[PDB]
Amino acid sequence: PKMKTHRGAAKRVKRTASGQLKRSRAFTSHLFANKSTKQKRQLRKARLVSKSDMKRVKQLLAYK
Amino acid sequence: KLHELKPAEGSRKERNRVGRGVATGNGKTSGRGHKGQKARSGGGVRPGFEGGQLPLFRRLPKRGFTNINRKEYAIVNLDQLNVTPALLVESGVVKNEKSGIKILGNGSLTVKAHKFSASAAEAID
Amino acid sequence: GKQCFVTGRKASTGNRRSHALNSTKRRWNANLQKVRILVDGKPKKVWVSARALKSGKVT
Amino acid sequence: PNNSVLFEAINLQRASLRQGTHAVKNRSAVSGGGRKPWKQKGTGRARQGTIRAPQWRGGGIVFGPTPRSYAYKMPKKMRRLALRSALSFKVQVVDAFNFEAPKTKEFKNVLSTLKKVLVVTENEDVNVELSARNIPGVQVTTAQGLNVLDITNADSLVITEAAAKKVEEVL
RNA sequence: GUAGCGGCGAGCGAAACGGGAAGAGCCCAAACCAUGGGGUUGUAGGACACUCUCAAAGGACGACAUUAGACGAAUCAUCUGGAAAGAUGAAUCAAAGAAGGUAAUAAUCCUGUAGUCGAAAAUGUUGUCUCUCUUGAGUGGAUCCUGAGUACGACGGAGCACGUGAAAUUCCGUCGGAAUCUGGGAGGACCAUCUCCUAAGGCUAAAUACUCUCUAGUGACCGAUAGUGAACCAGUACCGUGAGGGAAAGGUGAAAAGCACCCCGGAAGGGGAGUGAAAUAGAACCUGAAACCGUGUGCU
RNA sequence: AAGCAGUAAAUGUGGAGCCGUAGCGAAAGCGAGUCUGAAUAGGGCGUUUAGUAUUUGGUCGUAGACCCGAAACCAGGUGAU
RNA sequence: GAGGGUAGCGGAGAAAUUCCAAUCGAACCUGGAGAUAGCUGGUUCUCUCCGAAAUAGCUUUAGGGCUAGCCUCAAGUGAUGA
RNA sequence: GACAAUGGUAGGAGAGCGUUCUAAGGGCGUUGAAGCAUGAUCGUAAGGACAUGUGGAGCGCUUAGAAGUGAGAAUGCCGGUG
RNA sequence: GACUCGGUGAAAUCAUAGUACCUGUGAAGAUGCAGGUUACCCGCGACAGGACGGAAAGACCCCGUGGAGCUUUACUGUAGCC
RNA sequence: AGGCAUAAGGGAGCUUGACUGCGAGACCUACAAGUCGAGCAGGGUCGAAAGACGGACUUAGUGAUCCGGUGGUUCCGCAUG
Repeated sequence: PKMKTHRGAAKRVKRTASGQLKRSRAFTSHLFANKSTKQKRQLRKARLVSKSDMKRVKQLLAYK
Repeated sequence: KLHELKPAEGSRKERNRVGRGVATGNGKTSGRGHKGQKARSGGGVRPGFEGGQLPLFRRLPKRGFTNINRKEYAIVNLDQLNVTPALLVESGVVKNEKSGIKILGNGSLTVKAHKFSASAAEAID
Repeated sequence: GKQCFVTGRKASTGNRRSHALNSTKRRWNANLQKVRILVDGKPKKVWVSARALKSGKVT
Repeated sequence: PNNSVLFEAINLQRASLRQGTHAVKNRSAVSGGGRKPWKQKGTGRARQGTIRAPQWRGGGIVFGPTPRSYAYKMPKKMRRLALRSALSFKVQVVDAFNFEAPKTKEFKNVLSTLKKVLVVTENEDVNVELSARNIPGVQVTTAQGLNVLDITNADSLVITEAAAKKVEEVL
């Protein structure tokens, strides 16, 4: 039994050339009249999965 | 010599063996602490579960698609070159032509290839 | 039990689905009906499916 | 010699030379069971599930033997270096053998004029293996079949003029 | 563990190319001809025209192996012993120093092994010859055939890695319903163009899965609460109306040489006397632990 | 790696395949840079420049998975002495 | 009394959840099956060094879990600690 | 040498003892092995010897390897016995 | 029946027991700790205050994101019927 | 509640900065989130100008993902178009 990947996390995050992951940003699908132009534009970027989340989930993406 | 064998100093270790006495340190509970869902044979919650709080990788939006016709190449720099694609394979450079040998421009210095970086096509001439 | 004397029309078994997709086993009978035909040993009456008695068998 | 590699060569070979045909029966395999003996609640006896559980006698082995292999591998280069180190420590060579008929006394004389001997020949001479397989402490083989356990088990090497050259060609 | 499929959750999860084991392809229905013959396909084949010549199935025919076996090398002496195979000496065999047994621990004591030989007969297979079979092949083409209630569509399902989805490719039930070589199909909806194939009939060994079962063997597999439930007359005592469940039970000694005779006793059981190397090895028989039960006695 | 040879052995052979020396972007695609962007303007991620194979130990995952222990559920039979 | 019949998603009931082999709000036996148990119980040798927590947040959560706080081992920076 | 440290539960790290088997080497043994009984013995512990009885035929020791590798607790299972 | 005598002869229970009272203390109701007071060693018949006496892993209460049976205009389904 | 008579309170003219791409640095913080922000480029409004302006005196007036809809677009579109 090969360890299976988490096929729902491969659709979300990628791996960079340091061993760390490149997630997208939440709160960006609807209800946009309830956010500042700053808060809407600040969310358009992307960020890295924090060290705590590299704790919970690091073997769920071992091939990715 | 077969009756005096010696593995290299530092290679082997004897395994840890729990649940045998209380002078080893891992005897009574065997390294599991007291009662709980994780002190039970059958493991804890599945990894990434997080307890009921919606986990991370189900709380972030999906992203992108994947192209069927992705043409990834074999990257050669101009330091590898200090020239058919085959000779570049039969020297020990391109151990697999994924799509084709593309020549890049990192390093210093004729070439048959399938593409070229800008720096490469400049610094080859 | 019953099946088309001429063709091989059996009954199948599938799932009666739902709107919640709650499936339950059902069958799919063949449109079998009695009729007299000249099995050349003698005129008998047997089951035939309405499909198989569509222009190609004599009664 | 490279003892760090020669140890692993010896250990690898003695591991590979095991059957592993040893088994045992757990709860699923022991005969009978599938019946709770008493009711769990009103008896006064401890609560049990079957008579073929581990704490009983006659039923159930918790873990143990299973029919499983023991061999493993290691890179080609380390294999070759272990063989080179074994021969290197032997160094730390006769002409061709001439035996028309397999006659063990002739071979015993040949070994006395020159008792863990490893007599290494060319491709195969089927009158020297026969002349020599009965003497206790002598092992015969060929240049294509040089073990490391064979070599390191030996107190001496008797390689022909041809086998020396064939192994110098190989390694 | 990729592509994908997934209340896109839990999870499910291919395939082609590539490398290898093994490796053969064939007979029909139709046209046409006189139940039979002819014909079997895609750089189109057959008919028709010339020319040019598993695959059908019954039977005999010497070698190999399987089912009993034969041969099979080479050691004697002292010390202990109850008994030598041991320790101490001298010697031989080895295509044989695997293993077991023998009064102890055996290459040379036995049964064997290395190796060579062996089949009245029965059986399986490989071999030849017999035997049955047997017309091969190109070129042209007006025209005549190439699997129909089939392909396919709608509806409801199943299956494809694929949850009805934009679901291709396959099947099932129900209705409708095609063309015939510039014909039909596929290339993940669909159309065009290209490329590749020819459905709706049938048959095929090997490479592969497994173990009742026979023979030969190995084991850093168990050694009587283990290993099979069953080393023992075990699926048995026993339990149940029944389906069905299910145990405990091995060891004297090298050899029964298994205690003749005497005494107590109703016998059992003893005490002598003998066997024995040992009887506190006396069939409740190798050692014979602990709990437990006693008798005696030093200090209290 | 499978396979073939090999004593159920080493081991020989077997370069299909895998990891690595290049990253960035959803992608086309560029490439020591790249993406966002009108603009390296700024900023994110890169330019560390040694990895790789086998194995010892720790730990995790799929298998019952540290052992014992339910009330229950389903399928196939046996029961009206 | 004898011989028969009805069988468990069932059968019989002058009706009590009453009976169906000393067992019935759904028999018994074998299989799925080592069901599952966030629950109780148990978890076998010695020494040496270090040595907690009983808190925050979220939780179909409240005797469970996940990240952070507090412990340990390795490497490093390097005075940044008191 | 001098100084400093050495309570410890969950837990982290290190060093070890002992059992069965395997390879190699080297040994003991019917002039008595394993085992069992006793003992006033050596080691910091797990433990290791030695001597005498009993016993009757197999066992250590060094170095590695592999584990069905250590029991006082489970209203644990089987036997014996209070 | 019990009681004494001859015969036979269990059982639940059981950490080891050389098993006193009081006033305290204690996980807040002590044979076993403290401080005092009392008691020469062994039986036999009897009583029933304590041993939180014995059997029955509390039928009460609560908790399992545990079961089962029943109800209904709870949800989704279904045999059947039109 | 904290500030405000710099007015942050009142009145009048003019307009749309209730902008596009961003962002050194910092606070808060288990994570996801949340808050502030000089300065830079494109375009402007007010003002004679310096300048101010990326909503409201400050702090509530909000809801992950998945899925569906709509508007664009540079991307992909399973032999090719």
